[PDB]
This record gives sequence, C-alpha cells and structure tokens, in this order.
Amino acid sequence: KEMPQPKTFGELKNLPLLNTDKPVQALMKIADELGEIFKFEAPGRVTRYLSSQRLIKEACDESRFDKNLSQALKFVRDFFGDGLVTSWTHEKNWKKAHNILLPSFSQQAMKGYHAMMVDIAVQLVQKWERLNADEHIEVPEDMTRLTLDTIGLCGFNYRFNSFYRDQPHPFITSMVRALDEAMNKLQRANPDDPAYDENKRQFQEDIKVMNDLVDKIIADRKASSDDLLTHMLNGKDPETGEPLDDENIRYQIITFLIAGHETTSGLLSFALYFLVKNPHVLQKAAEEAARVLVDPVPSYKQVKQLKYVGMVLNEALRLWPTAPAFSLYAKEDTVLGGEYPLEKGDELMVLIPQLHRDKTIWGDDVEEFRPERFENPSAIPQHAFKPFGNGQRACIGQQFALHEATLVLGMMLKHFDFEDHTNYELDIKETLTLKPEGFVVKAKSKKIPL
Ligand code: HEM
Ligand SMILES: COc1ccc2nc(SCc3ncc(C)c(OC)c3C)[nH]c2c1
Repeated sequence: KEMPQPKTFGELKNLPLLNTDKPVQALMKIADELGEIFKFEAPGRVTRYLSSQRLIKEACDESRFDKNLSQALKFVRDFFGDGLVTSWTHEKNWKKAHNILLPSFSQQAMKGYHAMMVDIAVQLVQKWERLNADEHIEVPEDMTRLTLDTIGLCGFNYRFNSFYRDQPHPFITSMVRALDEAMNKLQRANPDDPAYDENKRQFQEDIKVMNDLVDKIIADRKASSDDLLTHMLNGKDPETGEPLDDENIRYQIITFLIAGHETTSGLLSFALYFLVKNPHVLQKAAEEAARVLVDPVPSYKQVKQLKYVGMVLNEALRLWPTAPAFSLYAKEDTVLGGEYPLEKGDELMVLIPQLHRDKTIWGDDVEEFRPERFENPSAIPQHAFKPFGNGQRACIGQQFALHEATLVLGMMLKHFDFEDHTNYELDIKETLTLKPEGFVVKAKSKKIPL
C-alpha cells in the first residue's frame, strides 16, 4: 500500500508543519487524522511516523532495525557528543560506556542512592511545609529543583542547591534554551541564513555555561565516593579493558545531568496534574502512601511497596511520555506490516504518545487516567508501552527515574493535601521533552513530622 502523508507546501514539502512551538502535539494530530503510519518529507529528507503497536512491534525487532539518530538527536549531539544518548550503536564509545556505566544502575547501586534521594526529597517536603497560607507551588519549577539536585548529588556528589534559589538554576536556564534551539532548528529551511547568526551565538554561550559546570564537577571530585562519576573516571570496559577518555567523560556528564533529570521532572509534574484532576485516584494513592510510609523518612523497601503510586507514574508515562519519540533505521531492505517496503537505511520515528493511545491495545477509554490499567502488567502486549525506548538502546536510568519519582510522589501524598486552586488548563511545553507549563497547586500540610 501507499502511505499517507499530510498536507504539503510545494517545494518545502511537509517542513512548514514543524513551524510551531508544539511539534509533537502537531504530529499527534496528524497521526489521529492519517492513522498508523505516515510519511513526512522535508527538502532532502524522508521519515515515516509510526503510531500503532502492530507496526511498532516490528520496528522494535533489533534483528531488523537499530537505533537511529533523529534530526533532533543530531542537533543535541552538538552538546551531548558521543555520550550514551547520542552515540550510534556501532560507535566504539557506545558499548564501551554502556559496559562501564551499567553497574551504576544495579539494585545495589540503587540501594546506595536512596539516602541521597531522601536528602533532596526532604528538601522539597520542607520547602512546601514552610510556605505561608495562600502561597502556592510552581509544580514543574520545583520538580526540576528536585530532579536536577538528585542527579547532581547521586551521580556526582555535587550540590546544585536548587532549593536555595528563587529563580531556576543557571544550568537549567541554559539547558532549556539549548533544547529550545535544537527543537527550533527542526523547522529551519535555511539553517545557515545569516538571520540565525544570533541563535548560533546564544547556543554556543549556553553550551559554555553547561560545560563550565561540568569542569566544576570534575575539579571538585579531583579535589575531594562510589557513584556514577567514580565509574566514569576509573571504570574499565570488561570487553576492551579500556577506561573512557577525557573527552567522552565530559559528554557523559552533560548527558547524564540532562537526561538524568529533565524527563523525570516532567513525569512528576504530569503525575501530580493527573492526580489533582482525578480526586478518587489521588485519594487511593494518598491512602497507600499513608499505609506504607510509616517512618519519618522512607526506606528503600518501603518505596518498593508503593505499588499504586508506581501505577500512577506508569499511567502518567502512558499519556504523556516525557521523551516522546525515538527513531530507528532499517538495517536491510525489509517489509513493514506486510504492506510497507523499506530500503536499507530508511528512517522510522516512533510517536510514543500515539502508540500509547492505540485503542486495539488499551480499549476505547484511552484518554482516561486509569492507573488500574497497570494492575497486572503481564497482560500488556509486547512493545505496547515504550516510554523508555527499546532493546539494547533502552533507557539506562529507568529504575533510577522510577525510584526517585515513586519516593518523592509517595512523600508528597503522605505529607500534603493538594488543591487545583486555579482549575489549571493543561498547557504542554515542548523542549524536545514534554512538561506541563504554568501548572500551580496549593498544598495544605497534614502536619506529619519529618
Ligand atoms: C521518566 C524519566 C525518563 C524517561 C521517560 C526516559 C526516556 C528514555 C528514552 C525514550 C530513551 C531512548 C532514546 C532513544 O531511543 O533515542 C532513553 C535513553 C537513555 N536514558 Fe532515559 N529516561 C528517563 C530517565 C532517565 C534517567 C534518570 C537517566 C539517568 C540517570 C537516563 C539516561 C538515559 C541514557 C544515558 C540513555 C541512553 C541509553 C543508551 O542508549 O545506552 N534516563 N531514555
Ligand atoms: C520531529 O522530531 C522530533 C520532535 C520532538 C522530539 N522529542 C524527542 S525526545 C528525544 C530524546 N529522547 C530521549 C532522551 C534521553 C533525550 O534526552 C533527554 C532526548 C532529547 N525527540 C524528538 C524528535
């Protein structure tokens, strides 16, 4: 069969469809209109967007498709380098770093992060305990303070001290502009117009901000642990017997500082959004939190008991996966779905939020927030739920993100009652990644000591 395609703009083909602040949301609306697969063309480029589990389960066959660097990741590569997220699977530094950093995410490593997660989580609970009557909380701003600080502390023993700042941390401000710039570049017909010279200068300034922080983290450790940074600096790949070089290490630090907090901040923001909009769900989560979290701070085993809270998070990831796309390329000529022939090298994009609204898998209520969908995870078919990517190139931090988010959300629900005092209208800001923008709540302390 011939694949559908959205409206075209003469010689710019589909490119002007990305001239929006919300490209993923626009792509979802295209997919709603066109179905499980469509072609998207730009001058000199083609990609195919997949939205059904039927086709995406094929794309996830690593004997047929490998991770591709999308245009997005190519642009992020300018500051992520050949770090884990932006390396090709065949590049020597992908498997080497993977092997070197994997032990940083064992169950024993996670047990050793727990105390540091608690330290930051207590700082968030205390900020909110200390607000006066009728003050409110800027949700994604505070989630970002927590998640950036958690990855800085757990991974690098470095204190961002985000909660000691009224504005976002300068590292964040530069990160958000660089990510914005990467997204904005997706739409540029003429990337080397002189009209973009100033964006290029800002982009370079933002990269310098990020990098001087990296230098500071490296300086501090050399001056001063058994954490991510220890492994980056000293660990050896069991295959080659080599450690990472200096250049790749700096890319890993930037990589992990960003991937290791931005998407988790989004997830916690979306989860709280859905909880305040679904009071019976919030009540059931609050009741588990109270039942499980019996000590003044949570223990590692207790965080593992928060099953319903785990489900809430997975359901937030189902509706709004915070890294909403990943890309694949055909390793050889092959036919997708028995209907769409692909040549070696052809690129696919998995549109995760659409996968996650596939009614053949989830039933007709796909827009409802129902954590009970995850009551028995066995029943979900393969490759239906992919907020953490696929196969050997799946998220290395998945358990880190979920443990942190489960810990923090468990504590929030134990310690406060929440009010959507503005009747907030969901507004999703895109910076490649997804977050609610302007989401505010009020939290009334239950006065449970901490
Ligand atoms: C809820 C939060 C998170 C989400 C939704 C998320 C999502 C993803 C996705 C979709 C990919 C695959 C990208 C692709 O195929 O191009 C990925 C990879 C990756 N993630 Fe996460 N992630 C989260 C949290 C984290 C955390 C906390 C860390 C680090 C501590 C992390 C580190 C990475 C790294 C290093 C990779 C590349 C792995 C590799 O290819 O070797 N992520 N993640
Ligand atoms: C049209 O092309 C697009 C648009 C938006 C997109 N958002 C993304 S999300 C891409 C992504 N995935 C995973 C991680 C770990 C990561 O670092 C935080 C990033 C930036 N990719 C896109 C591709």
